[PDB]
Order: sequence, then structure tokens, then C-alpha cells
Amino acid sequence: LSLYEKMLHKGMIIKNSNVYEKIKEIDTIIFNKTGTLTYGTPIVTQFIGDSLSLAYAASVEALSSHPIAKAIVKYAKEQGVKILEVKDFKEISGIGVRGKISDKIIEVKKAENNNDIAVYINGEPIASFNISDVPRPNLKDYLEKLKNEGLKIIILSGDKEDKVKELSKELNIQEYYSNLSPEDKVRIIEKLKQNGNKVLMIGDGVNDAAALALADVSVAMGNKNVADIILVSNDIGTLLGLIKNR
Ligand SMILES: C[C@H](OP(=O)(O)OP(=O)(O)OP(=O)(O)OC[C@H]1O[C@@H](n2cnc3c(N)ncnc32)[C@H](O)[C@@H]1O)c1ccccc1[N+](=O)[O-]
Repeated sequence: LSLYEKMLHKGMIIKNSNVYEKIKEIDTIIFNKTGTLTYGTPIVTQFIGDSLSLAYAASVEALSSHPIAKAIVKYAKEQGVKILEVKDFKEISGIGVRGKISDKIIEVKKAENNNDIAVYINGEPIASFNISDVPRPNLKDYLEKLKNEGLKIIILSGDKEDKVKELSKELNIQEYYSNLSPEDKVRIIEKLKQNGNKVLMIGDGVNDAAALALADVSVAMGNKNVADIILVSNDIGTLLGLIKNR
């Protein structure tokens, strides 16, 4: 069994080659929050309103396939209400969903104040949803690496200050940057390599694609062609093993 076979057995595909000697140098670790430190999967964390309002909103969201709509529908079914028939349905990307039941106009869209999701009935907002991501069952062995070489650990996210801080508390590392953009991330990575730091970065979806390509060693989850490594196993722990045995 080659080095490619032994690494694959341990959940890791090595597309690169010299990546092994590169890792020895690494002094800083950066996570892109969504999809790496979480499953990247919205659920409803709270609903404010009554059951009739909840059934209307689910009925209209049942005709969409956007992951926000699927989460609302699934929450409503857990609460025991059922799906009702909708006329004149229209979906409007970037905004949300609209439709007609028992002679009332129902819209579901971003709230006028927050990132909350709001339910409008004949033009008045009568209910709302708080929607969050799902955290991977933690490895406090982050601390086992905070110990090891006392490496520097950083977290980048695009989500709002409320949401990215709470996670930064859930596990204990005191250095995160929230409210970011794909090109803001690239800027911070530059600004550190431009300080001679050797960076390993872990990423997943759309945003991180670009800063991964910018990393000394880059790692992409199992769910592009830029990553030195692929965690087909989606087991962050397995990687933490690789790091603390480098
Ligand atoms: C992917 C996900 O949500 P996201 O990343 O916000 O999806 P996005 O692509 O930015 O949405 P857009 O750009 O299509 O629509 C912009 C805004 O219009 C509203 N909006 C849009 N569609 C709808 C709808 N069907 N119903 C209600 N409101 C809607 C709504 O207020 C939406 O934010 C999610 C959520 C939580 C955790 C983790 C993940 N995750 O990444 O897996």
C-alpha cells in the first residue's frame, strides 16, 4: 500500500504530492465556518405566531425546493399541522414565495428589520421564524491542538454577528471575524501570508473556493480542484489527528 492508499484508508484523498513537507511548517489554522464547523443545513430554532399562521406558511413553502422552504415545511409537520392547497403560487429568487389560500394573500420572506423570516397575511406581518445551522458534534481536541505547538486558530464567517459569536463560544476560541465577504476573506489571508505566517485553511462551498486556492495547504470537505486534500469522510477529527502528528 502506497502513501496514497494509506491516506485514503484514513478518509483522506491527497491530490497534491509535496503537501507532506509543506504541513511541517504550518503555524496558523483558519476555518470557513459554514459547512466545515457545521453541517451546512438550516433548521427552525424558533417560531413566533399561532398554528393557523404556521399552516399557511408551510402550505406555500411546500411548492418550493429552496433549503429554507424545506426546513419550514419539516418543522410544521413536526408540530402536527397539515398541508393546504394553494392557488396562484409564485416564486421570486433572492426574495421568497407568494400564494393564495381561502381568499387571503400569503407571503413568506426576509423580515423588514432582521435576518429573521417573516409571514405576511394581506400585507400585515403576523408571524416569524429564527433559522440556524447545525453544529458538528464537537472535537474539543481543538484544544488538543491549541495545546500542540500552541498553534493559532481563526474562524471566518459570513453570517451575522449574533450567530458567528455564539459558535465561537460553543467551542472555545477567542478570534473570529464575522460579517465577511468572499473577497474580504481573500484579503485577510493575504494580510497574514504578507506577515510570513504559514496558513492551513479548511473550507467547503461557494465562498471559500477562492481563499482555499490561496492557502499554503488547503482542505475541502466531501460534500474543488484547488484543494490539496479532500476529507471524503467529513470527519474533522481525522484531520486534527493528521495535524497533531505532523
Ligand atoms: C443556504 C441557507 O440559507 P441562505 O444561505 O440564506 O440562502 P441564500 O442563497 O443566501 O438565500 P437567497 O440568496 O436565495 O435569498 C436571500 C434571502 O431571501 C429570503 N428567502 C429566499 N428564499 C426564500 C424562501 N423560499 N422562503 C423564505 N425566505 C426566502 C431569505 O431571507 C434569504 O436569506 C442556510 C441558512 C442557514 C444556515 C445555513 C445555510 N446554508 O448555507 O446551508
